[PDB]
Amino acid sequence: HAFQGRKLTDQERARVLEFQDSIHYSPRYSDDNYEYRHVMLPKAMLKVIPSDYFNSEVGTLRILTEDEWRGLGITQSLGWEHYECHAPEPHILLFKRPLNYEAELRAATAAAQ
Amino acid sequence: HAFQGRKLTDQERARVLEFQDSIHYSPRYSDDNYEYRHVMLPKAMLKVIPSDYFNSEVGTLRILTEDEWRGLGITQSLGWEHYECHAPEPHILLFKRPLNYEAELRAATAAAQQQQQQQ
Repeated sequence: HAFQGRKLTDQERARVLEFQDSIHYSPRYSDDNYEYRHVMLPKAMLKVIPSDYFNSEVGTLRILTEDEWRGLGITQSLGWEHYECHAPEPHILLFKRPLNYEAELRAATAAAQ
Repeated sequence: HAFQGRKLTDQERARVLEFQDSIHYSPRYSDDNYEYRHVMLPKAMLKVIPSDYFNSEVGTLRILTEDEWRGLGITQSLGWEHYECHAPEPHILLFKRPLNYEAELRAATAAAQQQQQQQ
């Protein structure tokens, strides 16, 4: 294949594979275009995953090529694609305010002047 | 591995494969425990499929091992199993009757006017 991505070093490989037998696969589900599922890794394993496999801005894993995620010891049939995030059904809208939403309004509260 | 079933001769193989580009696959669908789909063969191809691949009492193909149906040129991903038919909902009950069921009743009725000698 010629590994598309950043192949893991023999050491990296050997330390991640320790968790292989504990990786968990959810049942598949589907929509109008796709078939879906998620793989849950044992947290411990996160600690041993190279840092270039991470999204420094979020703390989650960056997108992984198939060779890469297969490299981690995650194993599944053909044609599965890794994606970063999954939007809910169109009738359901997600929200959030920063725990200190007040400080910020209070900030722009005296600001007014 | 090797081969489960009645592998096709080089002649048969060559014969059937002529239709491979015309074999059609339906979209998959699923219920609780299974995923489903069907493959539709070009009728022409039916004529060239060996006859031991058939169910003489029905005219449909007998069950096919994976190697066997792969042999026919039908190609799909892993884990697919070939089954003969789809039973209907459990509250629906199917029945059939020979078109000549009377032939036999005429026989029995007759046969009961024969050994109806019990005198």
